[PDB]
Amino acid sequence: TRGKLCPDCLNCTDLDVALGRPMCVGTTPSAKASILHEVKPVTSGCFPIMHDRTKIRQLPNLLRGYENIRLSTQNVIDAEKAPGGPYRLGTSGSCPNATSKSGFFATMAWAVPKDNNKNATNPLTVEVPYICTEGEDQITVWGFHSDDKTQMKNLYGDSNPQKFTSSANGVTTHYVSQIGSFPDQTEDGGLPQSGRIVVDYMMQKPGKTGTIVYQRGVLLPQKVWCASGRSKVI
Amino acid sequence: DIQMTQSPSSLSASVGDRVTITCQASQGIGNYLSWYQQKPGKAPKLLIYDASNLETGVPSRFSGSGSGTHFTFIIIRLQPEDIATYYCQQYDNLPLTFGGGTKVEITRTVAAPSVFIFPPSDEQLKSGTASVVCLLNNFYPREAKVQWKVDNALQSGNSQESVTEQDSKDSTYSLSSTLTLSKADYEKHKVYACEVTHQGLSSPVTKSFNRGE
Amino acid sequence: VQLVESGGGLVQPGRSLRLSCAASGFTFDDYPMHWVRQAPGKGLEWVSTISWNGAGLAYADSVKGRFTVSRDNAKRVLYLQMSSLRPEDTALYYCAKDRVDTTSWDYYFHKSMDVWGQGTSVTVSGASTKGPSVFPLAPTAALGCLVKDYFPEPVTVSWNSGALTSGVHTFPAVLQSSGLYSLSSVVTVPSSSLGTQTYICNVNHKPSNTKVDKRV
Ligand SMILES: *[C@@H]1O[C@H](CO)[C@@H](O[C@@H]2O[C@H](CO)[C@@H](O[C@@H]3O[C@H](CO)[C@@H](O)[C@H](O[C@H]4O[C@H](CO)[C@@H](O)[C@H](O)[C@@H]4O)[C@@H]3O)[C@H](O)[C@H]2NC(C)=O)[C@H](O)[C@H]1NC(C)=O
Repeated sequence: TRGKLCPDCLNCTDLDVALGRPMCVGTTPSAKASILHEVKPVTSGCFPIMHDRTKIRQLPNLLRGYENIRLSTQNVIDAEKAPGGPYRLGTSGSCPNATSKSGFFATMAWAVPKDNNKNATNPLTVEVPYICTEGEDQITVWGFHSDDKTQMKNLYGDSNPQKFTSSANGVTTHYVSQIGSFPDQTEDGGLPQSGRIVVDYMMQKPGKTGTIVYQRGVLLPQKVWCASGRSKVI
Repeated sequence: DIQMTQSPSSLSASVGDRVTITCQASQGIGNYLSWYQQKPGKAPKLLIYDASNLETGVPSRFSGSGSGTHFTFIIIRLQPEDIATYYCQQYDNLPLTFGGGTKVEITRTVAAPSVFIFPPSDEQLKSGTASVVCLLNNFYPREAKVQWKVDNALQSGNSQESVTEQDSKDSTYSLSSTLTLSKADYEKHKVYACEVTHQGLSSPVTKSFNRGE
Repeated sequence: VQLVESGGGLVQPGRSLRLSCAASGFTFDDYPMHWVRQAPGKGLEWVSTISWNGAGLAYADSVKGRFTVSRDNAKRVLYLQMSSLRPEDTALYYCAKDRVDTTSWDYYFHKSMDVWGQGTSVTVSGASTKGPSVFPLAPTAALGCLVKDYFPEPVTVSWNSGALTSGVHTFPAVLQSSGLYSLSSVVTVPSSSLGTQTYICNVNHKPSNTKVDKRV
């Protein structure tokens, strides 16, 4: 019976493991019986997330309902070469691992432009391929970073709201970002941050591709969840 | 803010001796400390980073160790080219801070200074001032007393000194003394003497000139 | 990998100055960069640090509110705009490369500095610039040049137009009673090569256009 998604992931909540927080990546064994011990799943660190802007808190309990869950070995896309000029993989001092005081979630890649910033972009489309094993469900984790007006213009060539949509399995999501006047930081790494991230997931059923349409600040998916089977959650 | 307390402030050891430099952080910086070597007249160079990692190309006689608040930099067998001031630096937290530095010098064998004298040049005498130069060259130890004798009279307050940093090949110093006074006085006298006191001089050596020969 | 600082000179207090650091030989926009200064005779003192993009800045308290770090990643130049200059800003200013190509710009974009420039010297003073007189030090064989009454330091002294480096001793300048500097440069050559060898010392004091080559 599983309680935590990743045993041997100490100091990690189920939502930390679901997002691939640094120090929170490890074996997630199979289980036919599971207890749902968190009604409102919570993170214990990283860059601060505006969790309730999306359904992201259900992700551990969705994984909980599968018999087998595992984090993919390869990146679902090449984030640095994704559309929108060349990107640098952003890291934050809020997300350390054993060999770096900076880092970021292993499920996502912070696409930071490289003096192609100045160009604010019209909406860009990337296709998210199915990479799991033949009969498995793929859960794709993505999101977007936003910041205050001055930092949005510094990181990106735009201080205006960016808009993000996702599509898979006939299910569409849509978002517009927020500049400044953010909620207080909660469930994060504990360092002050002028911006936040919004994190979402989309399910890709066996053999089904995904689509993300984005602008500046996108968090492109890297490591996806490959899940199969069915587990009795209690 | 994190002070880096570095000790000793200066040391001098023989070639082949062991040199031990410690750096103390007022607070825990964990792993994030580095050691820089600044040779005289040059810019700093990374020797050690992350408290123990030996940077590309630097010899095995250099080694670092420590974590938390205490760090040790060691030259296992001191070499003449290791003449430098060494600095520890923490990069765990802002503001970035350095240690006060540690001057390393060679204690070498007694070398005698070959003494030289220079009268004021033709060009300079035009300009109504006379600078008389005495060169103390390639000696050890650094302690050296030079007295200026104008017509055999001890001058006090009339010259200034300037010593080079220790040489990286023979570990000696070199000194310049410049006796400056008016051309009006430079014509009032004839014999100008530079008297040198040093350990390597069997008898104190003087160098002198007669005015124009 | 090369760093070349420039823009240092004599400024009156309260004025402004900008130093530039021309990076080359490495992917400059992958790395954080650093400014470190050093008062004459004194230790290394950190000034500022900038992330790989322009979005992460850091200043020592001595300069916060007066100095601005910035970079041109296309030009591959690190800048340091210094304003409201104080006499204790007088130092040799070092450009320095971070050893690690950190992508973060919020915290900890600073590690060991593996490449340093040779620095540019900044003197903050209301005193007048004074160029030097270059007198000879006439003659194994010893010879040299006397560089008297200049302000500010530095002067550069070159022997045989840079060829002769063996046995050269250029002494540290001495701040005379007048407030003007004076140094001497000497070199030991064979008396065997005294005849049929014209000896040249090359004194340049950039704060003036005092570029002199004088025979010994
Ligand atoms: C612990 O955290 C640290 C800090 O985040 C982390 O170190 C970083 O790892 C990333 C890998 O994501 C490094 O970036 C790579 O560097 C290599 C070598 O230069 C490049 O070839 C890589 O480019 C390829 O991979 C990208 C995706 O990773 C592709 O988008 C790209 O097109 C290429 O295929 C990539 O840029 C980064 O250099 C280090 N950090 C530093 C400072 O060097 C470390 O991995 C974390 N450890 C664990 C176990 O998670």
